[PDB]
Amino acid sequence: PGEEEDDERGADATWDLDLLLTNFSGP
Amino acid sequence: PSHSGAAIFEKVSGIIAINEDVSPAELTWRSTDGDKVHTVVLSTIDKLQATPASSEKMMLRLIGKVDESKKRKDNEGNEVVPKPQRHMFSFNNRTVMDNIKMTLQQIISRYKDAD
Repeated sequence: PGEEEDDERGADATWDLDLLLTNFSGP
Repeated sequence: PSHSGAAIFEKVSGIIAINEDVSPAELTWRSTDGDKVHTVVLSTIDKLQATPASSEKMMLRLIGKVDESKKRKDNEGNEVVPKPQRHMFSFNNRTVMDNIKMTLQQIISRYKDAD
């Protein structure tokens, strides 16, 4: 790997925008 | 102008469509040249994340469910929920993704609030 994508630049920024609704219980 | 959109998986492109006609509002993916179709039931999906502003990589990620109740200990007296099956969808459309994620995402928080 080296000159690829979708797993280094085009696939590593969605791990910081969601994860905050009503999952994993809570209220 | 919603639900239906384009997405790619395992280097295989296809069209991604959400179905809010059945009980578990689910969505299925169908390739154009890959001759394949992946039906992802939003029901079985508990997580949903799209790539906005900070992430201009235009991609939607949806994870199944998690049941630690069936976990398993270890020699270190430690345990954890069985590694589920996550799915990272990625397309070359930032406009589309944000359009389908907004409709498919809400359903999660909406469903989780009852399911």
